[PDB]
Amino acid sequence: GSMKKEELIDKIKANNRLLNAVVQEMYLDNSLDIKTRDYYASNITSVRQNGDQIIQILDEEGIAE
Repeated sequence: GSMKKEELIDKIKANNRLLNAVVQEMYLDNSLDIKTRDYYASNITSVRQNGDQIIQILDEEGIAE
């Protein structure tokens, strides 16, 4: 079971904020610019890199769609 190019960014999208510890109140700002909350999401980066890292991994290797 491999994730599709559409599910690749979707999985990490929800897997990123999966932390919800420090920027759990900012990242949850669905009515805010992804970049806006992304900035404050620098402290919890420890959890962001986890997914953000795959974003490129699947981009370089390619996704099955």
